[PDB]
Amino acid sequence: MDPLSNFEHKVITECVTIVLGDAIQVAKCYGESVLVNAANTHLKHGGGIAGAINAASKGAVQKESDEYILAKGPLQVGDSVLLQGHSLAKNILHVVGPDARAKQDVSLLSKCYKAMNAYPLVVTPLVSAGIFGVKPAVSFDYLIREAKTRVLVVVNSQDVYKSLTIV
Repeated sequence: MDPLSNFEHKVITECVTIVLGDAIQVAKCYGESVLVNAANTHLKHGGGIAGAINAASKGAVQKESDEYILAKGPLQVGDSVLLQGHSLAKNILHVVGPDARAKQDVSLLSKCYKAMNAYPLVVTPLVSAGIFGVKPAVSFDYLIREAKTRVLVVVNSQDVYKSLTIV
């Protein structure tokens, strides 16, 4: 009854566990989980995990996001918005991390990860660690500092995973 028994993972803190692999697969194991999307300010889900999440939803996520943006406007960096889960999770929390390419303020990851503490179980990538160019270890440091809820942080790369788990 413990989905983690079928995943390569390491318990990091009493709140945080890091899991190797596919965040969408992990989230599907937990009906009550909130899945974080690593989003941009306009919720344009064109690549990375956002693209994977929209693909998994057969476009439903992008349709919802399009409506959201016209109704409420774009997000600011560091903001997040809770939207529908689309059968991937209970809800999807679209979180906008800082983009180091744009020289945005990396300490806005504190805001990002604090937003996840609203939910009792969160499945998340490391925010800002792909195309946004924040080193995985820095994003992980912020998560571990800020977490106050059950978080499964999921990393697709075995090499990132090893870098974070081997001490």
